[PDB]
Amino acid sequence: GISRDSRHKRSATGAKRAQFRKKRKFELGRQPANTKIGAKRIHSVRTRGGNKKYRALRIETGNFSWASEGISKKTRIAGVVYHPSNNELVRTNTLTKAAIVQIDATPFRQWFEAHYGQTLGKKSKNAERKWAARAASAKIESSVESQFSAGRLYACISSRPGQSGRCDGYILEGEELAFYLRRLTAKK
Amino acid sequence: ARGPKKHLKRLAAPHHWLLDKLSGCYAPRPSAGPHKLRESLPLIVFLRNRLKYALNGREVKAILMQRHVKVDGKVRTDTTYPAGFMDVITLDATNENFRLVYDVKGRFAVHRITDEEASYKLGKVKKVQLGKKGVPYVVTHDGRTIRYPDPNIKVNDTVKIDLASGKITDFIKFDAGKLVYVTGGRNLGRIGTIVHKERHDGGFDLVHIKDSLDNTFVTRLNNVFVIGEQGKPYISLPKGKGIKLSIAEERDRRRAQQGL
Amino acid sequence: KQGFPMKQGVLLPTRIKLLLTKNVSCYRPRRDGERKRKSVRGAIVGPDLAVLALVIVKKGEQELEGLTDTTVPKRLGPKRANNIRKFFGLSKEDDVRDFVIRREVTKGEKTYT
Amino acid sequence: STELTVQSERAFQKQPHIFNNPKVKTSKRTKRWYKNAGLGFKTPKTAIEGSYIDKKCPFTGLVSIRGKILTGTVVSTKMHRTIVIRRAYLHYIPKYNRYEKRHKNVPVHVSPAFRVQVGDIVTVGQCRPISKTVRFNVVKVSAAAGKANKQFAKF
RNA sequence: UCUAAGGGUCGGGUACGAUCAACUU
RNA sequence: AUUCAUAAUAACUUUUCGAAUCGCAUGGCCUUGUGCUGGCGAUGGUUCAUUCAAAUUUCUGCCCUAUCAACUUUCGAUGGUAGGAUAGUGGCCUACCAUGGUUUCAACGGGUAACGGGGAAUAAGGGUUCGAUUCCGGAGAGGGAGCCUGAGAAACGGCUACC
RNA sequence: UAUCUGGUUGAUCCUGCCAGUAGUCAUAUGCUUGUCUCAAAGAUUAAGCCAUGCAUGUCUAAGUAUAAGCAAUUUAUACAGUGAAACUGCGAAUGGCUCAUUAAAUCAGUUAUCGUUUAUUUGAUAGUUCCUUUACUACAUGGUAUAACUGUGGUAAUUCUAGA
Repeated sequence: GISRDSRHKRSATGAKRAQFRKKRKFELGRQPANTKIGAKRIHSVRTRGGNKKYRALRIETGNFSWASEGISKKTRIAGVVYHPSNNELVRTNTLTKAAIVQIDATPFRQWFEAHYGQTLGKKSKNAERKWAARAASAKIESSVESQFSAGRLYACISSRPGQSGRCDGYILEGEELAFYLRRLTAKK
Repeated sequence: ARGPKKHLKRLAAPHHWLLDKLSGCYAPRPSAGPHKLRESLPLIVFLRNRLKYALNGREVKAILMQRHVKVDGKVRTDTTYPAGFMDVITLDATNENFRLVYDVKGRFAVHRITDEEASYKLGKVKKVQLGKKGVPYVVTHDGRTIRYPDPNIKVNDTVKIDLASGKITDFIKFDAGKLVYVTGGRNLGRIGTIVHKERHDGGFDLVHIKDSLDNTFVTRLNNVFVIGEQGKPYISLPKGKGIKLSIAEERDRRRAQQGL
Repeated sequence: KQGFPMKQGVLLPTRIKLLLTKNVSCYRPRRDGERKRKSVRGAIVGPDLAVLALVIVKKGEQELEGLTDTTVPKRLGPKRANNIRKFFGLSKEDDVRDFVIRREVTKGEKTYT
Repeated sequence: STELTVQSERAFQKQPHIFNNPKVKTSKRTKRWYKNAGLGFKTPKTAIEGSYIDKKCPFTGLVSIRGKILTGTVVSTKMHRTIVIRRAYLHYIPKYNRYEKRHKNVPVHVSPAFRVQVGDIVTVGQCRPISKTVRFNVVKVSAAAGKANKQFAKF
C-alpha cells in the first residue's frame, strides 16, 4: 500500500533509485480518518505486535487541563477548520493535535465558584474557611476572565486522536493566548 | 527472513562445541533462555559430546524426561536448553554436581563440584533499576531479576545466589585487587586480579588484568566477571587455573609429564 | 442446477461470484483468514433451481408418510449441569449425577453401557 | 541571530512540558530547559540565555548525541539551521602502496547557539535521524580566523 | 462558497499602528 | 548525557488485566459437617527485564564506460515549522515557507555474458582472474499489484484481481 | 620449486609479436578403463523452468470425546483404558530451491536505538474489581450458539456444500 520507505524516493544526489523490493509490511502506512466533531465513532486498527490503535472518527467530548489551577475537566468541543497538512490521505475539516478549539467552560466555571467562592465576568463554615484560606489566587487573567463571559474557552489539543482516540488538551494561557488568533486559515 | 530462524547448521554453531562441518548437516540450536545463543551450551551437547553418557538425541531425551537432570535446582527437560556460565547442573546418578566453567582455550570445562558448592551460584549484575511501585531490582547475566537488594550493589558487581531461594547472600564489588574470570573474547578463561580500569565515556570501558605469572593483559568490561579477592576465589576453579601456558610450555609438559 | 446454493441477501438471482469469509454460510475456511470467491445463487426463487428447502411451520389437516408419521429422537442429551437442570426442572440442588441420561449399548451377549 | 524574533512561524514555538505559570510572580520571567549534552561538550551561554527553541538542538532540544563524533570544514551555510561539512581523508590503494585524496560531504544540523561561517572547523555528533540526509549535529566550533577583520582594513 | 498573495496616504517619547481603494493571479 | 527509571496530583477510556481452567496425590484439625484447611504440577495471564530476533541506522569500502558533463526540483529535489501516518526516527506523507542538494576527489547516465561476501585458481615477491554453490544475508516463487490471519508474511506447497 | 625455446635475415644484434610450455575443486568432448577411500552433479543456453506424477502437520497423567469404535476396567452409575473424527490451541513466516532484477543498492567489517516492536523461552510480578461497593447476585462457581454426529438433498466435477 502506502510505503513508508525511502528506497522509492531518490538519492540526495538526485539519482533515481531502482525499484528494489516488493513492498514490506515493515514499511507500512495507513489511511487517516478526518477526526471531526460529533457522535463518537471509534474504530480499532490492529498494529504491529497486536497493540490496538484507536482511530477516532467524529469525537464530541474531550478532557482539558487548566494548569495554573492544576485540574482537568471533561467538556464538549466546538468549531474547527483544519488542516494545513494534507491533500492525499486525510480530507475534511478535521480535528487534530495542535489545533485551537472552543470548549464549554461550564465545568471550570462551576469548579472555580465552588473552589474559590468567586464568580467570573459581570456560606457554611467549612466552605468559608477553605475559600478564605486559598484566596489571593482567584486573579487569573483578563483574557480568560473575558472568555468566561461568552462561556467558550480557547484550548489546544495535545492528544493525537487518530492514534489514541481522545481529545485531551490544555486551556490556552499567557503568551500562547496572546499569540494565537492571527492564524487558522486552512482546509484539508 | 520472515520471522526467526529455528534451525542452525553445523558450521554456523560456535566453535567451542566441537562437532564436524562439511555437509555433516545440522547442529542443536539453543532455545531461547537465560543465556545467549553463542555464549551457551545445550544439554544435548553437555551430555552426548562431553560426558559421553549418551550417544544419540533420543537417548538424551530419554534421560531428560525422567527428572534426572536439573539446571539451577530446576529440571529443564528441554533438550536444547541453553545452559551457560556459572550454571549448576545436578545429576542424582553418581550425585555429580556439574558446574559449567571455561577452560583456558575457551571451551566449556566440565567442572565437578561438591553439593555445598552447588548450593549457590554467582551472577554479574547488568543493570540496577527501579521497577513499578518504587521497587529496586538487579538483573544478572542469567536473566534473573532480584528485588530489594542491598542499595550498595551498583553495576558490574557480582552477587552470590542461593539457587533455591532466588535471594542474595553476599556481593562483591568491582575494584582493583579483585579476582576476575574473563568471559568472552580472545582472553577467555583467564584469571587475573584487576590491575586497573580505563573509562572512555561512550567508548567501551577497558580493564587491565594481571595473571599470577605477571602476564598482564587487557579486556573489555562487558567480558569481565569478578569472582573474589586476591587468592580467595568463591568457586572451585578448574584444572589450569586460567594461566594459559604457551604452546612451548604445553609441549614441554606433555613430553616430560608422561611417557605413556 | 449446477449445484450452487442460495444465499440470503443476495438479490439479482443469478450465479454471482462473491467473496466469502468465516462465520458466514456457503464457505468453510481451510486456513485462518482465508477468504475465497465462490459462485452463489441469489435468494429469489425461479425456474433455474433444482431443489428448494421448506420448513413446515403450521401443520395442515393431513399427515405424511415420511414427515408426520414418524418421530426421530434427539441423539445426545445435555452434558452441562445447569442445562440438565433446566431440562428436568429441578432448579436448586438436586444431584444431577443420577438425573443424567444413560444409553445401553449391546457390545455382544454381555453388555455394558 | 536567526531573527525569528522568537516566533516567526504560524505555530507557537515552545519547549514541551516547560510551563511558566503566569500566577506565580517569579522574578526571572525566563524559564528554559537545557542539558549537558555530555562528552565534555560545553553548553554555550547563547543556549542558556537565548530565546530560540530548536527541538533538534543537542542542548535545549530533545535529540541526544550518541555514537560517532566527527570533524569537518563548513562548505555551505545556505540552508536554515543546517550546514554541509567537508570530511577529507586519504584512501590507501595497496597495488600502488600509495594514497588518494577523497572527500565525503556530510549535512549537519546547527543550532542557533553557534555562529557558523564557511571555513570554520566544526565538531559534530551522531543524533537520530532528523531529515532525509541529516544524522549529525554541531556540538563544537573552532573558527580558523582569529577575527582577522582588520587585516582587510588597509590604507 | 471560501482561502492566500499582490498596494496608497498619514504616525513615529530622540519592532509596528490608523485609514483608504483596485483589479489580477 | 535526557522531559530517564520511578513516584505523586487532576481527571480521562468506546474500558484492558486483575484464573467460572486441568491432572495426580490424598493427607492434617476439630465445633463428625461429603465441614475447615492443605501438597506436587500443567495451562493461561498484566507489566518489567532477559533470550531468540526484527526494523531502521553511523563510518569507510565495489567492475567497465566522457562516442555519458552537468544532474535534481515535473505531480519532493535539499532543508525548516506544524500536523498526519507509522511499532517507532525521518519529505514517509502531504500544508505553508525558503531555495537549496550532488559533481572532473567522476556527479548523473549507459553497460555488466554483475547477487554480495567468506572464499577459489595461479603466482619468488608484488599481482591477475574467478566467486550461479555445501557457511553468512539480500532477494524472488510465471509477471505485476493488493491483502487476510498472526508475535512475525506484502506469504505464494495462503487468498484477490489483471496480463 | 625467482628457468624459457622455435619463427623476420645471405648471415648478425635488436624491437616486437605469433607459436610452443606448465597448471586450473574450469567446462565440454574423444579414446581407453581392473581395484579401494572420498565424492560434485539442468548453474552457464530458457527465472522456459521442471509444466508429467507424488508431499507438513501435530497430543500428553494433565483443553473438549455417549464414536450408535474397540476391547475390556471388573477400582467405579456421570466420565474416568485406548482412541478415529471434529472444535480448540500451537505450527505452517522455519527449512529447501534458485540467482531474474540489483552498481553506495545489497553486502563486509564497525557502530547506534537517549528512535522502536518482540510470540516464545527464563526470572520476577496483581489482597485494592460486589458499580447504590447492607440483597444487587451464582461464587460449593452463571449464559448462548456450533462443530463433529443423525438424517434429507443438490450438482458431471473440486479438500463444493445447503436445509433440519
